[PDB]
Amino acid sequence: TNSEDKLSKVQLYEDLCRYEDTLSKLVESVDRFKPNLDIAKDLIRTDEALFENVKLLAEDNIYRNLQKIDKDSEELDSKTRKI
Amino acid sequence: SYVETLDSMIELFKDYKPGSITLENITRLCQTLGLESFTEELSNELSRLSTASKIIVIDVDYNKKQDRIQDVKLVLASNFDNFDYFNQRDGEHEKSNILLNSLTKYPDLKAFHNNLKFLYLLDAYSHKLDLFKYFTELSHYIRQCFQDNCCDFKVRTNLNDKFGIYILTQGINGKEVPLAKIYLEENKSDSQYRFYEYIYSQETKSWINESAENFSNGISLVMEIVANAYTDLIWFPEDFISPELIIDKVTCSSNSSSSPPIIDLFSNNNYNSRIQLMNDFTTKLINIKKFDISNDNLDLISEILKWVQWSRIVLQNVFKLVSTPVLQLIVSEDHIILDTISECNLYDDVKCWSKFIEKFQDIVS
Amino acid sequence: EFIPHIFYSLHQIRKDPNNLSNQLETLTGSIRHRLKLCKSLISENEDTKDLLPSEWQDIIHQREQELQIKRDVLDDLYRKLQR
Repeated sequence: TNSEDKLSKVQLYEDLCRYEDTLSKLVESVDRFKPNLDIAKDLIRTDEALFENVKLLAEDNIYRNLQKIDKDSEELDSKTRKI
Repeated sequence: SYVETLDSMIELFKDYKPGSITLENITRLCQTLGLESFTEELSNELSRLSTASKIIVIDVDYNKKQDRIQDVKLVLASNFDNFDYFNQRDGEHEKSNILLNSLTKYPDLKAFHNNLKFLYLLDAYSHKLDLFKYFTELSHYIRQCFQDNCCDFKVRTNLNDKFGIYILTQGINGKEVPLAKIYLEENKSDSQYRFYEYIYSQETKSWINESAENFSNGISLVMEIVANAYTDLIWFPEDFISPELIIDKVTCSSNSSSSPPIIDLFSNNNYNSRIQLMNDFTTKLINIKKFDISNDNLDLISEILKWVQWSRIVLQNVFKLVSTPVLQLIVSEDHIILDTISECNLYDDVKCWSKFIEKFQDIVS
Repeated sequence: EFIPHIFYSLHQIRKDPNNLSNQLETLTGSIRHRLKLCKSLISENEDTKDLLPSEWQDIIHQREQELQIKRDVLDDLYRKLQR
């Protein structure tokens, strides 16, 4: 149950959320064959924000290195424990 | 109003997301302007995209291995082959091609689209008026008109990878600063507007229409003021130029109280305590960005530029110095008087304006 | 992949609105398809949604403090056992 709470905590989740909302507005506009510029510009800037957050996620690897050094920590602890 | 709104939305979408520089996006852009386009394989490594219209042919060489544009060539089907599509840089032996630069130096197609829209305008509206010839020669006629009128302005073609006739002044550091850009624009207001060829005659020292039979319809010669940008905006007396010649009036839309900073400076008591400011303007100040200088209005270029230069050197500096926290300072449309100490007018030389500002700064500091 | 397809379809929308309503409707349906698969792919994977900032610093601090206390106790053991 806490998983979804953690997922909602990171910004890019909200980013995909309002990106979906903006495309929903755009499709509603084109359904009414009345394309509103503000919806499209909101869509493009939200997409750009998505893409910058896509870069920001990548520099990931730090957590992975922390994970391997954590495994090193507990394996050293177990070794010294059996010692 | 639906078509005008749709065209305005299409222009907005074209400007807001110009697309990435790819062969497919360049082809789609050319097709969106009604240009005929074909792709040829010159080699296993090189493809050419050739695009054509009535007069213009543009070859774009694409390196398939590098994912990059290698070359761009413009060819005219006019009897005039001398159209300058290179940037005018003083002291570089390599004339840098505007079209190639717009596809290699920029992150997007916006620079290329603007330059292509300009070439397409000349193509569509050239017939017996050849606008490629006339626009090239016009830069020489304006340069001569300034020499004959003793105007200290430099004329360059094609500045910063953009088509246009650029009018430059010497700035305080001897650096050239653009004052205005002259170019052709579609006349949205009157498709029947006759645009004639005007030549500057060395003999008469005037603009002359040699061939009243040589006209194009639905085009205007536009003078755009290049703001270095609210304090860097140029303001004109409302009666300085006929309202029919004003293409773009910056309407301060009715929800932000930006008077000219000049008029707010007649209303706001936050002055240098040494100066009593007196307003002697008879007219309202309006912000004008674009002028129609077509036909008989080519004489106005020198008057508009003198005002723009006087406004930058005198008015804007007087305002900057008065606005930084008793002598009477009278400010009018064409003259400024500091009590009995110093005066300058719009018809004085630039050297008189500089001396007035130096003396004014020494008193206000 | 949905990102480049979204980009491209976005651009032929903004380049050619003068296409007949058939193309506009079909292309908008295509974008709705791509974002539908986008939201699905977001949905099944918890790890990405977690990916989708001081905690990393706190983990680094705890790792370095446990490392230094391990080094100190090992130095003490080395000093004591050599007798």
